[PDB]
Amino acid sequence: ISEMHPALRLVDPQIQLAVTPKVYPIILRLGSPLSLNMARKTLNSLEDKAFQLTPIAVQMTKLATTEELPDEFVVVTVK
Amino acid sequence: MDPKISEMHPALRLVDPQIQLAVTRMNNVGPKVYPIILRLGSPLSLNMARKTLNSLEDKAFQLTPIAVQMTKLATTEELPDEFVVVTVK
Ligand SMILES: CCCCCCCC
Repeated sequence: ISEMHPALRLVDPQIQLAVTPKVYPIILRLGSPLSLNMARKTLNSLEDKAFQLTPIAVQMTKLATTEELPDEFVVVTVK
Repeated sequence: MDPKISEMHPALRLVDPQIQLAVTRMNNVGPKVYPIILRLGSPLSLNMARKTLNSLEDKAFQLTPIAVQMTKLATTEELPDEFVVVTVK
């Protein structure tokens, strides 16, 4: 693992993928950067809408061993 | 700035709700699930992984692809009241 490129990155399990519902820890393979924002509609007119974004800080860790890997997880590969 | 939500650059797609993002937060504590909006600066792929053998000296993992169904939106009426935006690249 500590030699793969893009390296494997384990996302803090505060953020997981809900799949159908089971939730899975996330492993990232980032060939390009990713960003995550929470979005909330703050203005709702049929002619105009506004969305408030809030950046979500995501703690990750580069994996060195497979003993760190969960028993079930999703791998997201970004090109 | 783009003319319509159906032709943004990079493309905007709503991930079909069989796949959502679970964020633990907050009444009580627990996970809330959010629809995922993608801004597709680059392609992505999803694999389901399972550790099928948990022996220290002989571990094995099984990977199964997950088809990510996505939807092009026609108007902003299709944006949910709350969602997460994953921006690639
Ligand atoms: C924090 C990374 C989220 C992964 C998004 C997956 C979109 C199908």
